Amino acid sequence: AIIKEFMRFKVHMEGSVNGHVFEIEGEGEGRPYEGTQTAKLKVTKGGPLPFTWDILSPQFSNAYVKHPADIPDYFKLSFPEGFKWERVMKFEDGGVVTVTQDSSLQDGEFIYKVKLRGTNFPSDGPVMQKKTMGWEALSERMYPEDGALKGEVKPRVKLKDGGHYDAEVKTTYKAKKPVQLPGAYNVNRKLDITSHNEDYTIVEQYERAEGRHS
Repeated sequence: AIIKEFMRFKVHMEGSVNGHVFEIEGEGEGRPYEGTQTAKLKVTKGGPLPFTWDILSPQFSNAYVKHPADIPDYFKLSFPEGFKWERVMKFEDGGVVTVTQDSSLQDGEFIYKVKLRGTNFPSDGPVMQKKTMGWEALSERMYPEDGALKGEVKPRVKLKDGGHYDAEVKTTYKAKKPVQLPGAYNVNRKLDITSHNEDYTIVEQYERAEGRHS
């Protein structure tokens, strides 16, 4: 029931994007105080997916963010009971993805349950045509509001032909018990797909995340 320097996680996602219904199960591990983690994800139902993995990769763990020593770490403080979050991603071409997540600590491992729904992606857009190639480094502003912690970021996906494709992401994180809220601060993240099979039904990803004072 404590957060060790090394921690595994298990994740299950139930998803529908533009009507395509799938599930993913994944196993992760990482170093929660150092801000580093890796996940291996398998599409267990509905593979192969007719859209880019890049809309899914940000949905697979804030207990693994390196926080400065003088900032309350809302995520870590929420355990063992854990926390929930709700996220909306609005992409520039009208696609919307809504995500809700439950995080808990059972038997020495984090357990994540994720529900995702994506709609209104243009059929010939970058998402449904797999035209994207991963996220640029991003800075999530975290700020306290109404007894919850809010995060916001306007991350950019690289396109295969040179462009970028923009999104606005808003997330509300809520501990399951009352915990101390920090003052506003930033989390800097770099999320990479490090390997995948031909049709992206088995995918490994890596993330490094670190909090900084504003």
